[PDB]
Amino acid sequence: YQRGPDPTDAYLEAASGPYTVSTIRVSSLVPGFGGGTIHYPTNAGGGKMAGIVVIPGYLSRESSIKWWGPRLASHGFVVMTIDTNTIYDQPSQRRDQIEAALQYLVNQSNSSSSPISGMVDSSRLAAVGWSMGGGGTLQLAADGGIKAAIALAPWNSSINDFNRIQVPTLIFACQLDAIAPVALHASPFYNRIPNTTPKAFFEMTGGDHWCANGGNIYSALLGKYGVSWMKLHLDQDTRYAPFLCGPNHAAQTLISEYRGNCPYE
Repeated sequence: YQRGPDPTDAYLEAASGPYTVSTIRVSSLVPGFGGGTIHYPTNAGGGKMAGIVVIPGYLSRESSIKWWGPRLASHGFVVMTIDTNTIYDQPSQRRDQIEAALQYLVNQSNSSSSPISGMVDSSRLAAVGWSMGGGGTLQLAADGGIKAAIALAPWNSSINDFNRIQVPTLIFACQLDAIAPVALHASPFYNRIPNTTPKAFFEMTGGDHWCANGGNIYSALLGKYGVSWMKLHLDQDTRYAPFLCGPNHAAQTLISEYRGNCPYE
């Protein structure tokens, strides 16, 4: 499943990966979620790719998390950024909508008329979620069915099944978050995940609840670590492991705490 150039730090911190990214609008009338945008690379080599859904949020729309669409897709993934049914939906409703959106992506790849016809490997699916959508992502990770999870400043009930998660999970915490305080959300969620499950915790210095959404002072690190996580766990691409395992991450101004269980085998 490996594709593309041998990575470097500068290549991973740049605003775009090497592939040209096209988009299609998904109507708000689609069943099971609120619509969105499919992002896909046009020149990624002929092989099938993993499929990723990106979900909000805190009382917010697709636009809040859209930055993750091109950032991931330009490195060789089919990535759909979505709206939910309403901005008020709770984390378990968001979980269900991630599953419906992943199935929609599979269905479009299996069609004869979609621009993404043939492109998605339905056995390699993943989710990225902000805030209440991060809680929904962790709930889906606990149930299985995705191969990787990234949570951006997650919010969830302290009553959960996160101690069951077998899915490789990266958590971005926002140091100063007051909506989902790290001490009540991101930190205990990370600590509950089994020590046998590949995981990582990156806390962003000074960040408010929006800090992991990209398009901001943290972009270079969010994109480097997030792309490396998806490459390593969805493509089994060990060339991306040195970006996650080895560096003194907390020596950087923008990282206020790091935790992990490297190496990942």
